Amino acid sequence: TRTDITVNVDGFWMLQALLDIRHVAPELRCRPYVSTDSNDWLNEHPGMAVMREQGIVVNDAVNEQVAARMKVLAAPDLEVVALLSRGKLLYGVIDDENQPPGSRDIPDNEFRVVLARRGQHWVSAVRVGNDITVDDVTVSDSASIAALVMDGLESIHHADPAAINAVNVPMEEMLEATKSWQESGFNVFSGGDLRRMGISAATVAALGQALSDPAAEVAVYARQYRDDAKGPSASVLSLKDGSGGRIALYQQARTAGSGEAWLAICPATPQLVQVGVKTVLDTLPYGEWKTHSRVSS
Amino acid sequence: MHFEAYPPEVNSANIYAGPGPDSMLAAARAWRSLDVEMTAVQRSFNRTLLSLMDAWAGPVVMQLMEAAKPFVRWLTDLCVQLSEVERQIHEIVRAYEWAHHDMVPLAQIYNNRAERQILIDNNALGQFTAQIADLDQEYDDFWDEDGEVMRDYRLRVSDALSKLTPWKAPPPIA
Amino acid sequence: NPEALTVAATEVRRIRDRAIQSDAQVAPMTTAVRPPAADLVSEKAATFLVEYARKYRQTIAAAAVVLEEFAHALTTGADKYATA
Repeated sequence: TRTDITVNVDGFWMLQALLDIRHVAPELRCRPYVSTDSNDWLNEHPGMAVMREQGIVVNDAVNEQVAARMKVLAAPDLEVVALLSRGKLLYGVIDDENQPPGSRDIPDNEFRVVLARRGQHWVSAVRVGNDITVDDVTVSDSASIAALVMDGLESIHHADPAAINAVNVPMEEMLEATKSWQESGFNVFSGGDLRRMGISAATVAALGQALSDPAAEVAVYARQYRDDAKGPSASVLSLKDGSGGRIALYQQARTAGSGEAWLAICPATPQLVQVGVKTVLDTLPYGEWKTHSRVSS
Repeated sequence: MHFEAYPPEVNSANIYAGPGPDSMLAAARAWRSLDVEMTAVQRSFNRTLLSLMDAWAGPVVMQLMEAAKPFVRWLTDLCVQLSEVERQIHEIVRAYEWAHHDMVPLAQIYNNRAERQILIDNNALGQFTAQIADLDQEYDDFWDEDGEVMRDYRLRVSDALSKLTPWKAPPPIA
Repeated sequence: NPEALTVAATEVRRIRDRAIQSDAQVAPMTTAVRPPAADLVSEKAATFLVEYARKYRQTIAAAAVVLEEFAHALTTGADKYATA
């Protein structure tokens, strides 16, 4: 019926310890596992018993399918991350003085999804609050990923695509202008600089609202691993729901000769979102995303 | 235990604070002096016994020798144990120096967090997000690294202490 | 030969005095060990070594008792055989 599994942070750590996994995606925000000379020093304590009752652990051994999924998370060829939030996305930041150093908490308004692919196997790990749910997820094309993302976001908040003319603007100029605009709190009156860049008034308004007071946000990006090394996708897709509708922000991939990068400011229309996901996957450092593997020889 | 239960700030700050190895080194010196003196003590005792055995060599003296045998053995064993203490203390100080050296400097951690925060402040358009994640992975790597360092530190110290065996009460001479 | 037992008793007491003196003069160093850092491992090592020092001191005290009783016995044997 259902193959999904749910554990808290410590339960995930016990899975790591049993399967000898040093670390997983940082977005899941677990604590590392360092193997000592004894693994009986985490013992059998009740966190383990709960997992014994859920069929997650049989005897002292982890469930086989679950162990396989955790294997996928442990050393993926490809990672695809989405950070979702109700309201402004804080990217993991909880502003509190009582937050401990290296806190494994995440903001209450936030939850993160990690799709890992090892070989041909796709595994989902969803972090909401203190809970992590691991399961099998089916992925084929950029569009399917975009579908998963859109479902996740629409579940937080429902928004129609903003009505604006899609436009490409120079990346660093846009960064500087936006950084100056952020000082005024993205007031539409202070958006003269962005209007000078050739961005439409409607776009500056919808973006101003989306940056000033978003209803929901999503950040989608990928990671690729080869041998000892790794690299991030050069582009990040950002969805932001403003009172003037939902906006998609993603950079177009650079030329073979490079020289500069472009930022695409678009409506959230499904076509343009498929485009955004596709560009994110195509900005990965090693080869094509779908068929790639971290083993060279 | 498992020191990865704690963040890099804790393990690094912990290993970098404190008075240092000096008081251990001093102790080592002291334990060496003991090792010397007691060896002399041993050598004198056994000489004294022999002297007695040479002076009388009657059944009474042999009885005394038999009576004092367990204490002689005990004194010997005591010297053997004494010779170990300096050695193991220095092994421990070594372990500490290596833990102190291999640990991730606080400044690298601080730098990591600071860079992360700078990226956050500039992230309104969301394009620094993957880099932020990278910085988080580096922080987790510091976490793990400090974990391993403290593991090895613990193991070395444990191995050294295991070689210092409990002092035993001297037997009566009788 | 009583005088031999007397001599041996004297030597035994000297030996005892040496053991006691050596224990005493380095006691301040062995029991003063501090943890080099604030971590649990350093603390464990320092505490162990301090306790080890203290227990050693106890052991030496006991050995001094044994030696003093031995010397007393030698003196007693000396008097016993000298009167004879």
